[PDB]
Amino acid sequence: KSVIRWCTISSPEEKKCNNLRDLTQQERISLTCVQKATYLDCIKAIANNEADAISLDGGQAFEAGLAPYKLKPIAAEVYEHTEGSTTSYYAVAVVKKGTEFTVNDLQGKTSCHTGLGRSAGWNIPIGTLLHRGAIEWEGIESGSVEQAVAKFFSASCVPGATIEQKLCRQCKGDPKTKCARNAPYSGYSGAFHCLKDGKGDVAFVKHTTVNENAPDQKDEYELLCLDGSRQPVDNYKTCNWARVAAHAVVARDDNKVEDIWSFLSKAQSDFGVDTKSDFHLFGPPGKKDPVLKDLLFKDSAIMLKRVPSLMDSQLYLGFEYYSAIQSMRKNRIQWCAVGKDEKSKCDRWSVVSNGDVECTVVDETKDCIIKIMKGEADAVALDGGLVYTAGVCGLVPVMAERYDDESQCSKTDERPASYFAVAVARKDSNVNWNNLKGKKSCHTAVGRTAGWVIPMGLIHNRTGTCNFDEYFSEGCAPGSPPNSRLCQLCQGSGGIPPEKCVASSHEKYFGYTGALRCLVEKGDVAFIQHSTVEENTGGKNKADWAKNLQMDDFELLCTDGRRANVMDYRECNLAEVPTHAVVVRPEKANKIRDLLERQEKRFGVNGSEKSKFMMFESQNKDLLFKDLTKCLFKVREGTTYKEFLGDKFYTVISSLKTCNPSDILQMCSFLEGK
Ligand SMILES: [Fe+3]
Repeated sequence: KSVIRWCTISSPEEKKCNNLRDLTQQERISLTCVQKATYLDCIKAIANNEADAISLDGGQAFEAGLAPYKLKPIAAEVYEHTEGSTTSYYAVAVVKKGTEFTVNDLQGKTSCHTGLGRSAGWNIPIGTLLHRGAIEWEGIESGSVEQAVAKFFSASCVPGATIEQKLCRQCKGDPKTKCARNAPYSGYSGAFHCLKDGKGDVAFVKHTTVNENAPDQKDEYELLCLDGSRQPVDNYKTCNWARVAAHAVVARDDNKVEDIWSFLSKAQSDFGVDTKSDFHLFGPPGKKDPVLKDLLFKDSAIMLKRVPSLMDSQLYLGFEYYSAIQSMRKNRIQWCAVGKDEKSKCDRWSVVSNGDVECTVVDETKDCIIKIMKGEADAVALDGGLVYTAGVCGLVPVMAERYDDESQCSKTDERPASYFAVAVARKDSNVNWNNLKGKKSCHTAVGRTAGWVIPMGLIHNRTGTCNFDEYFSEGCAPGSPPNSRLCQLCQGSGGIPPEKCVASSHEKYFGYTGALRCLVEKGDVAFIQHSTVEENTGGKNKADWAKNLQMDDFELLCTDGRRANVMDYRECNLAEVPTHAVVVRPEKANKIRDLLERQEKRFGVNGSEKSKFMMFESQNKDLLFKDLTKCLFKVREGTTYKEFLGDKFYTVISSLKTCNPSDILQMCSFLEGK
C-alpha cells in the first residue's frame, strides 16, 4: 500500500491535490502532494526520486524527455472532437469583433500569450510568424527568441518571460507575480482575460477557450486565419494554426509506472466528467475565476488515455513538431542495418559507393522503424508483415524487388511481384498439415510473412486460438519470449552471450536458410520461401550442415495433406504474398527513389561494378535484401500500404492483429487515432 508523490506548482492546485488526497485515503494506493515553485523544480524532483507525476504541456513534455531527467509520457488527455474524441487540440488566435487588422497587420499590435514554452501559446504562434517572415530571427546569433518577439510586438503579457520587459507590461497584479507562471493572466483562460480587459488585440489560445470563458458572447470574437479572413469562432477546422499533441502525464521510466496508471484509472472512474461527486478531476468548465481553472488537468479534457510503453518525448510530439521546438532552441541515404552481419556488409556498400550510403547498426528490425520515424535513419528493407506495421506507423513503400526476371521491372505495366509461402518437411517424415499439432516447428522470425503471418493466420482460421506457442509442441521462432516453448529449440549464437531466440542474424536458426537448418538438425517442419530448398541444395551451400543436401531430401506439404515435390510450388503452397519493400517517410520518398536506381545501376545483377560489389549477393544469409532479388522496380507515387499489399494479403494481416499486438505496433496504433 504505497503512495504516489504528486508535485503541484500553484497554491490553488495544492488545495485541489489535498482534497484529492482526503478522498483517496480509503483506497489501497494513495497520494501525497509536493508543493513546488515552477515546473522545472517538479521535473528535478521526479528525476531526484522525490516526486512522481505532473500534467505538462507538449512544450514542457519536450523538456522532461531531455537528459538527465529522461522522463517519459505515461498518460495523455482526450479532448472532444465531433469526428471523434482523439488526443489533440488546435491552436487558434482570437481577436476582437469588427476590428480591421489582418494576420499580416499584426506588426506593432498587442498580444496575450499562454506561457513561455507552451505549445498553443508560444511554440505554435511564434513558430508560424517566424516561418512566415514576420518576425526576424535567423538563428541564436541574433539573440533570444523573445528579443525578436519584443521587437516585433509593441507590448504583451508573456508569463515566465525574464529578460525582456515588454513581455510583462500587460500582465495584471503586483510586480512580483505579474511575470510568474501562476499570474492571473497565465494559462489558456488567463490570456483570454488579457484580451477581454483590453490589454491585447490578439490572444493565442487553444480552440475551445472562447466556448468555456464567454459562452454566449461567442460572436464578439474572431479567429485569425492564415489567409487573412476573420472567420467566426466555430470555424477552427478551417482557421487553426496547427494541430498539436495533448497534455502528457510524465513520470520516471521504472516500476512506478504501473501503480500510477492504476491510480489514475481509479480516480477517473469515480471523479470523471460523468461523476456525481461535487469534486471533479476535469473542471467542470464554466465561467470562473482565471486562477481557479485548469488545476492538475485541463477543463476541456474528458478522459485519460494510456500512452504505450515504447513512446518517449520525441515520438510523442511527432517529427514536424519536435523539429520546430528544436529549431528555436538551437543526398545521402541513412540505411538501417540489423545485427553485426548486415552492418559488416553495409560498411562495404559505404566504401564502394563513396559515402553516399551510410548506415546505423541496430539490434532488431523494430528499432529500424523507430529510428526512421525519428528521422535519424532514412531507409530499410522489410518483409511483407513488417511493411504493414511500418505502414500503420506512417511510412510508405517506394521500391520493391523482382525475383522472376530482370527484364520485367523495366516494363512497369506488368504483373505484380510476388513469391510463395510453403511448408517444407523432411523426406521420410509422415507429418502433414493435419497432424502438425504434436510436432516441432521452425520459423524464420515472428511477425514476418513467410514463417509467421501466413502459417499462424491459417491456424488462427483453423482453431481460432490466439495462443500460438500452445499449438505446437516446441520450436524456434526468433523474437518470441525466451521463457516459452517457441524458444527452446533455438540453438543460439554460440558466442559469449547464448543470444538464444533473438531475431537477428546472430541466431543460427534465423532467416530463410536458417529455418531450413532448424529442419534438418532438430525439427519437423519449416515455414519458408518457395525457392529456399533450391538455393541451399545442389551443392551450392558450402556450409558443413548443408554439404550433401539434395532436392529430394525434402517434400512440400499441401494444405490438404498431400506431400508433393518441391519443384511444384505453383500447386502446393499456403498463400501468395507480396514481395519485400523499402519503406520510408513520405517526405523523402522522391529523394531516394531516383537515388536508389543510381545505386542499382552500378551494383545490380546487371550493375557496372558487380565485380566490385554485388547488392543482391549475401552468401545465403539474406543481408539487407534477399538473394532472389534481381532488380528493383519503382512503386508509383501516392501508393499507400493498403494498396501495395493488396486486399488478399491485407485481409489476413488485419485479422492476425487482434491476437497479440507487439509493442512497436501498439504505439503506432496510438499515434494514428485509435
Ligand atoms: Fe518474407
